Amino acid sequence: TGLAEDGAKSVYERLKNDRAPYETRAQNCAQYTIPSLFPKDSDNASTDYQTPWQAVGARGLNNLASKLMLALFPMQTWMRLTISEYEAKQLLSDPDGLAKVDEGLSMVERIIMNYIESNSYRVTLFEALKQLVVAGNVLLYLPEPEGSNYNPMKLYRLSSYVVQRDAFGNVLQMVTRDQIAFGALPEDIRKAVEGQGGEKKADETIDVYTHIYLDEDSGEYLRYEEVEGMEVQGSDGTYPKEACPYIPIRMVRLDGESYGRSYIEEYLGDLRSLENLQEAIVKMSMISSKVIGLVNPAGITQPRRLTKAQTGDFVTGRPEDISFLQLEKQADFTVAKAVSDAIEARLSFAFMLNSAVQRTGERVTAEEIRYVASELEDTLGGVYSILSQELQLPLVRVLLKQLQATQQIPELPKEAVEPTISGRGQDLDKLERCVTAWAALAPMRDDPDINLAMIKLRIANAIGIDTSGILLTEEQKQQKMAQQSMQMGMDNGAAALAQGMAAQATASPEAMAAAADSVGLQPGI
Amino acid sequence: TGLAEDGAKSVYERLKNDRAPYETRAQNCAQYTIPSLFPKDSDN
Repeated sequence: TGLAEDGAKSVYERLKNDRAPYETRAQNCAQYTIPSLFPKDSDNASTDYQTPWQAVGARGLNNLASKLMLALFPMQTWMRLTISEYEAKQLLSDPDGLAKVDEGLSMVERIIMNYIESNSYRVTLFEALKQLVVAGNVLLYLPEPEGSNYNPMKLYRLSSYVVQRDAFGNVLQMVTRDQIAFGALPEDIRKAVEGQGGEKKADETIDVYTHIYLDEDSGEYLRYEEVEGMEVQGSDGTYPKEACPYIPIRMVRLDGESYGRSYIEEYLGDLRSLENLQEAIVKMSMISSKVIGLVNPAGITQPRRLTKAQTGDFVTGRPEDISFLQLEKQADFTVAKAVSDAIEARLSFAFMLNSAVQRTGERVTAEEIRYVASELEDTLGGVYSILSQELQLPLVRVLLKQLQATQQIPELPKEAVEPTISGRGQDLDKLERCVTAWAALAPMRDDPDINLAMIKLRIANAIGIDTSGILLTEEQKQQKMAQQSMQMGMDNGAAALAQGMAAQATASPEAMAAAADSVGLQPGI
Repeated sequence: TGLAEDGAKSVYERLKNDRAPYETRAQNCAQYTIPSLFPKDSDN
């Protein structure tokens, strides 16, 4: 049908004239740091990428993309599923069932970490974080599993997608551009391309578009793929608003523009000035590198004898005729060096590398004083804080849906939500701290006055551990007092009759021969 | 049979003109680090 917005190949073309501000920023912004990261895409093989004269942008990007990956995504359990605790108390008989629910929530949070690591999501997120530094603005598509086989996720680094969003935060429509070759197309698309007509080469590429527009009269998204034809008839997906496999990530958020900025465009002016120094220092060393022999032409020394002489010949002439053209700028090389060492000093804090070689340095700064490296962690804490909303939560809310449909996860009952805690964490440390406070109460087990039954509740109240699996309740002890007794009942009892039977089993020796026959032993002993 | 793509000796020759960007990069790129690692292969 007409499908209320048309056409998807032209929605990409109307809004391709909106990437061109951000795209020509990133082509400039990758030129100074690392040119292989975001090409101009009027680029082929060959177009060799000249290294920038400065190597701080190449340094301070890998040292910032990895320190985001190490901080956003540690190897352990970076998400956790909080059940709403008061609504968990109502629907359940306390207290054993409550932690039994949290074992099912500890079940799921390990399966996702066994799903993320076993599908190389760590790879394509690190390729995402390098795009988020240089350009921002990457959407990565999480396809349906269709089995327990290998399932990566494809990203699109702003030269292959288009989104359009509001001045308000929500997304209106997305267009992604593939260039899948004809032999490599999926099976339903090859029926549509052949259904369009005309034979194709095995290696000819096809601009395959998607269109993920927000629906008329319903809050969910509609998603249809297309070719040069209208649709592909495997198209329509009813993606809900909160769970769509296409999520556009965003380095630093700015309203109400459609895309996001990047982090390293906020220092791209400063790299532009630091390369212009480092271009000049190197070129001053190249005039230096040339060795010109200035012969004083009012002198005696002809170098017709200086060249053709051997290892140690005696030659005519004065030494003060032969001087060499040397590069001047002794007091000028230090001006351009001390500024370039000051600009690298104030970019090395902007990026998360430590203060390092590029000074005298001269540390004596020792030894507990380098806890001010935590100032780099706090400055790092301001960097990804936007990104934990934009990437880190929608990547879980998609995987909580897609694993329900493929039955690789239990259907969690509509009430559990997740924070991206940088990981408990709070459940471990608050349990570990109240143990040591209760361990100080150990010499008070014989004190007749202190209510140790209450102090252990007060520390469990001061430290915010919950309660009610925390202490033995009213009944709960007559069972426990019996178990020490039933132990000593079974212990003294089994030691009684075994001494009781075997003493009288062998006395008046005819009974000893009768006792051995019951086991089946003949008269051996 | 015809095997739907032909011939394999010419698929190598059509696309040998696509290595020549990367190949002449690596011949330059090994020249500066260690020249024994990637020869020009007009080399004996």
